[PDB]
Parts: sequence; C-alpha cells; structure tokens
Amino acid sequence: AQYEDGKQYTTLEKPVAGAPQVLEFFSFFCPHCYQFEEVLHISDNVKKKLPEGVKMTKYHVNFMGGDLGKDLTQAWAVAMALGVEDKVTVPLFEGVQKTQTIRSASDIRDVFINAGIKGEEYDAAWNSFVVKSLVAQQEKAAADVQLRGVPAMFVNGKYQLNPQGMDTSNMDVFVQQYADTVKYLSEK
Repeated sequence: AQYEDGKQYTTLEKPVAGAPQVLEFFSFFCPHCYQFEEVLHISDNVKKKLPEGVKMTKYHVNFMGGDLGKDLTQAWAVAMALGVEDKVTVPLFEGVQKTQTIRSASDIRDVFINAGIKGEEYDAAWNSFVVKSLVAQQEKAAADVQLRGVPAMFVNGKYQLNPQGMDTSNMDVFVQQYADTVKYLSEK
C-alpha cells in the first residue's frame, strides 16, 4: 500500500484507551523540536490538514534538561491554562536554544512577562492546582505511550508517526507528507 504500518507510522502494540485524537510531544530543549516548530511548522500544517471535529493536543516532556526541563513542563501547563501558547512558544524555544538566556524558572517567567502576561497572573497560575493537574495530564499522556523520544506524534492512542521513513530534501514536501499522513491515520 502507499501507507504501510512500520513505514510511515507504527502501531502501538498496547493501545491507549481514551487518548487525545492528535497528540504531539516536544521539549523546548529538543533540537528537532525547534526545527519542527520554528522552521517546518509541523503543528500548524497538521491542524490545517485535520478533518472537522478532530482537535489537536500538544504536551511538553520532562526527560530532557533536568530541573529546567521540569520547570518548562510546568510553564507549558501555565501556557495552556492561560491560552497563550502562540505567544510564548517562539521566545521559549529561542530563549533555550538560540540566545540561551533561559537558565532558571525566573528566566522562563520573564518570557511570559515580556509576552504581556501580568506577573501576578503568571504567579497565580504557576502555583494553581489547575496547573498541577495540567502537569499531571502531560505526564500521564507521555507515560501511557512509554515516551522516550521527542518530537513525537500519536493519533487516537493507536498510531505513532514515523518521519524517519520520509524524504527530507525538500522541507515543504516533507511537512505535507507528514500532515497528509496524520490525516490518513485520523480517518483510519
């Protein structure tokens, strides 16, 4: 076939009941994640190719960057709670990987402040139980698929994208293949 299990995707041998429809994992420490998000715009080209009625979910992971890595999972929970993902994703990637100006939780906080979130509102969210359960959700989703590498994407808790099985000579063509594959998998 044109799409083959084991070729553009793999099937989870033990399926995750109740998983989000399209589930992407990343780390702000992750070089390919920077590429995926800042250069290739994978997340954006996929939602643009999802059928109607299928929502997209993106979670941060702990297993890179030690203590700062965990802080970033909590900050991403704050990003989700406040609905400001599209305001902090770029300065967080660039702060960690480009300028390397993010070294502490306070430096992460500065990014939100500069993005216009009030300090009092950030701090309230950071310490909130709604954010704690959002952190838990991120951890549980990663645990459900025994996640060990990023970037990663899962469709319906059953299939895992396999981008190594794709031509990267043209960046545009790779992104649309990736997106078209997610669409295919979501209609499975």
